[PDB]
Amino acid sequence: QTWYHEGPNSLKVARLWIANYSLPRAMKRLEEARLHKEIPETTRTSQMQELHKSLRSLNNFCSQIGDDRPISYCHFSPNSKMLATACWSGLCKLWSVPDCNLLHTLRGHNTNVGAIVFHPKSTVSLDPKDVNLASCAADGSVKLWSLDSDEPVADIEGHTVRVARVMWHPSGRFLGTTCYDRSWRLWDLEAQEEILHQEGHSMGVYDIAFHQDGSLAGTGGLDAFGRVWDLRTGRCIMFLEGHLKEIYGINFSPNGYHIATGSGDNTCKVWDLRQRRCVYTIPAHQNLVTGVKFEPIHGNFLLTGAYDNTAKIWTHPGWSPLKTLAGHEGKVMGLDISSDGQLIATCSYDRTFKLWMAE
Amino acid sequence: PEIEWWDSYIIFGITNLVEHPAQLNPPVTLGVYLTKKEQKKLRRQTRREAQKELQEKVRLGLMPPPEPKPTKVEAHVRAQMAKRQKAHEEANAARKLTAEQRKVKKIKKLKEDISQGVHISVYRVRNLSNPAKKFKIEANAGQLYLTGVVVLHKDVNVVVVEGGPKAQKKFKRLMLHRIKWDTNKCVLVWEGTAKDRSFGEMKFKQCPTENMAREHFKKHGAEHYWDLALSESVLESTD
Amino acid sequence: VNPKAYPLADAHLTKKLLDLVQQSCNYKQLRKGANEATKTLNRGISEFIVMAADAEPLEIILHLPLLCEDKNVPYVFVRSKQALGRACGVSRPVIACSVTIKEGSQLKQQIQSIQQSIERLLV
Repeated sequence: QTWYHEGPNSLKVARLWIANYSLPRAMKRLEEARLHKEIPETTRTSQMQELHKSLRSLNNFCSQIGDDRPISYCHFSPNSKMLATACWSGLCKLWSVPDCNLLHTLRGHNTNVGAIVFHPKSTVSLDPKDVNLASCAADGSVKLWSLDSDEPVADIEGHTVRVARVMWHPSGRFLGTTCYDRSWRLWDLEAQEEILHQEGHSMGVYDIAFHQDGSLAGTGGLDAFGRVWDLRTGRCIMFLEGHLKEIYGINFSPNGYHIATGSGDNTCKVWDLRQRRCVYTIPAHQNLVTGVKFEPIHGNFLLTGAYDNTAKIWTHPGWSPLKTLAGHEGKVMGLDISSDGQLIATCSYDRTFKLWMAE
Repeated sequence: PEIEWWDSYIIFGITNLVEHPAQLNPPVTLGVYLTKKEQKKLRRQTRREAQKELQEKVRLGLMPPPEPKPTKVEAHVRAQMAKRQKAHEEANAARKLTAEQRKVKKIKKLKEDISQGVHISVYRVRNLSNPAKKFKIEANAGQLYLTGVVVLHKDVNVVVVEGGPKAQKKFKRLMLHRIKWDTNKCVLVWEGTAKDRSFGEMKFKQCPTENMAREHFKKHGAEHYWDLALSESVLESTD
Repeated sequence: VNPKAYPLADAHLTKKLLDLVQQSCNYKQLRKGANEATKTLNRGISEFIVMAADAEPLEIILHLPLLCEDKNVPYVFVRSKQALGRACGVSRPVIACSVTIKEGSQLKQQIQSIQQSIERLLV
């Protein structure tokens, strides 16, 4: 019963922009993956054994208290020098990482902050003054931040209920936003206007994750059904289900195949896109799985959060448990892997955020 | 892969059309409690209408009134109190859960409502070739209405259990505390939930090498429990 | 409801919650009242706190989430104070209840299961 609705032409020019941004990204990604396949398997498998020898030696260093309230989300910046945490108070602190000194907490929220997400061109291509961060809260609130203001720049007022998560397009011009309207919105930064309000779930949408080539955007929410939208066509490309409980985290892999949706039924599920299957249902944790993040640019492993006190590394593909990053005293609420692959941070309900590294 | 299939779909397929696709359903009653004064009032008013309707049935005249309460007189009243205690044992003799009403009520206690999703334990044991403990596992999985498998292998044999949560808690109380194993220990490998139940019933499948055990699991669409338990077993064996 | 009432128990969970609170009232493990829940959170003898989303104003129990984060105690909001009050065996509305630890009492398995279930609700 796919109902269609006319949108504004801002959506159409934004979709043609997303097409002409994503297609060269997808061509370059597929050609670089074809060049990664053509090198001999001795070098590739030795490189993955190199990486697994590093990943089994992921020891905790610099665990630091965030607030008197439990932290809900961390997101590594590009340049991997800052780390934006999101406490359940209004504060959205930014720690200079790996040193974990605080840098200019962001005040301006009232209820429980959900995610704060750095811009994809924040450190590398975005000046400090321009919008750099985007937080979201348990009331109707999404608001952008700079790195030097400590009180936000122009908020987003299209929401009335709890926004669960936020993620940027790999452009940065677009800002996906799961709401609890059983829908997710897609804000735009050039036009400064909400271009898209996609209702495709039966219950509230929790986490959105954009394809790293920029074409797709997976969602997935409390209806236990994850969607995979194309930005260009609307048009939910690969409906995915097999979870029975609330999907709490999506991530797309830097190789364009996989989507690992981690859900409330303690599984994680690695789906293909060139097969439309559920390739492997990782029996991940003892309690529900919130944060699921692949590695950046090479994308060789899969890190799952948990509402038991752990976070686990699974190889990719193969999905064997490389290392349990245990040690927290509370539930691991959100995580992110640094964009060089060298650093891994998980916030928690223990009010701490940590860093795991190779020794 | 030359171009991934959404890119082949567009290369033009775009215009100002956002859509509302195929909403799918996600895959209530409240009990009434009373304060103790309301229990007293409800009991006393039910009893007052009960005494009123018994005196009503005396007032219609269907029966003479019930039994009101030197060897001869209390021998009479001894026969009448034997009649009274016998009537108490009659009212306990009917309404007794005769021989199988206990069985159906124990069943409706133990057999939960698993659709609404099935809770799955996965255990690994180092060795359960002991007959008594594999009997406890098989019999308590069958009796708690738990489904699953015990595949058998050297140093990691896998017990996938699959039922309602109140049975899952009893099985983990059994498997982790009640079954006293001993170098042989049992751990809880996984405790999650899946959409609906996979296995047939607790059947001790077995192969001494790993690939056929993974094939037997992959018959059920449940190979991930095997790969998880095997990999954490060999990682504990290395560490 | 109130958006600051978080986490909010759905119908199946609040049925299990009110039956566990009723059993704890029977087992004398229950402390009714926001002041008694504050006391048993301060003494650290509380298994878990249930609260009422239809308490007006809500903030007269909204200190109790903060106490449940400084004592590591699970907290959850029931839909209405009248159902929670009846579930404590009193005819008056009760907005905050503390199911408390006792010496090896028989509700510890139900209390542990409800603790694991209502620490999944805050997500």
